Amino acid sequence: MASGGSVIGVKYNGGVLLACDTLLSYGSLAKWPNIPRMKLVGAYTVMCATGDYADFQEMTTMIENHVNRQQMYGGGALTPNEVFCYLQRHVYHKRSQFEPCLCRFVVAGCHGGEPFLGGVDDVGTRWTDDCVAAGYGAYVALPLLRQALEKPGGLTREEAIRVIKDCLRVLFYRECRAINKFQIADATSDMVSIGEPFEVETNWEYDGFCFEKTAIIR
Amino acid sequence: NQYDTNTTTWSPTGRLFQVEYANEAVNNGSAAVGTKNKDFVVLTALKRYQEKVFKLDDHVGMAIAGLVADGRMLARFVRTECMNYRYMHDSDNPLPLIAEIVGEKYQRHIQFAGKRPFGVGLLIAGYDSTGPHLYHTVPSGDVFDFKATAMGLRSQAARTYLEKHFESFPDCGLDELIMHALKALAAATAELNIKNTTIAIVGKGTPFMVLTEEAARKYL
Repeated sequence: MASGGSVIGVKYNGGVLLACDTLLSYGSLAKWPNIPRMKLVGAYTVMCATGDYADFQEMTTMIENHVNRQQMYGGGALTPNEVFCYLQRHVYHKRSQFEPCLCRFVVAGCHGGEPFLGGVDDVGTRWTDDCVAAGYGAYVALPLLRQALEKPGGLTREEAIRVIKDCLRVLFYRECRAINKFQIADATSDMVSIGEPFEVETNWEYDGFCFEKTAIIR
Repeated sequence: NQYDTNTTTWSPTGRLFQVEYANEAVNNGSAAVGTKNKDFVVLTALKRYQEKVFKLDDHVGMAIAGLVADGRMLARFVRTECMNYRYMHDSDNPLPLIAEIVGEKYQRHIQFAGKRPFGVGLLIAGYDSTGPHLYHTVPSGDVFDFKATAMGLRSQAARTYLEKHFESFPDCGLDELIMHALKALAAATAELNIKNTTIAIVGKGTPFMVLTEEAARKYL
């Protein structure tokens, strides 16, 4: 029961960012620190999930195959919105058989210069929005992305990166089952691209963290 | 003729006879016509009150010729395919995929002993992300993609007229296109009016629709 932690995403002017770390855990064990968790689905779309990695693999396989087959047999290239709809129907169906997909998905993409971002949870709940997250992202990240998007006229690409990294840094600080190693995908100009892994700068040197002040007994 | 009872018997010259006979059921129904410009398709049909035009989803409908009980079956079938599709995808069943699956349903009824051919032709007209589309399906399972055609009785004449004019149809507006579809359907004949002629339209901006007797008065 290889399982993925937090995923986060944010829309900016011209596209959308999705980010996660490259770790699969098993309970508390950090088992694989070099797994690429994001999956390209078709021409415009990218998905990721928190939860059971086996259930993510199975569900994205099924989806990627529908999308590639539909395109190859004359039925055109499915869009983010269509992919998203099909995902939510299958999540729901499985819940309805009591054999759930124990994952929470975030889906992103760009078609017709309109960026998509939405979430689907394991009983089939779906929503779109300017910022979505799964895992401890929903508790730790969303308060920051939401504050950031309060500004009027929206976010530039660079301001969207800065705030994505601050969230990453807090996950790394406060989420147990994480690591300092992340990728970002960027949907923009009707195509998705996945970056190389990177690390964020952290702080550990405050005077209030020193040995004498944190000592339980003087 | 020893070779013309069942669908599962080739003849020594490589013909399927029962399949050609099902094809006569179409040549002997009432004429229907279809045509298309850059952004619409028009069906017209000469009713001989007989349902001859059905809507299959928001963006697609068809005219039939031949055995109506067969038409109604093919309609329950396409309607259920489009709904399924829109439930799964939230968008329109693409039209090439409708044509494929109709073609294949027909074909299965011409190769087994426990299935009868379908004795009904369709003109399928729709509109999706790749523009307007007019398909003809016949009982052999063939599926043509046309810029204009006609099926049913005396429908050769409709076909001849269309052959002189279709090259101009890319440029026409929705009103001349409708008229061309009527002069064609007229050529297959009592005269046309709002109690014996149907007009349906689909295209950009325009969910598939049969004109009421009011709107049709203008054209007729």
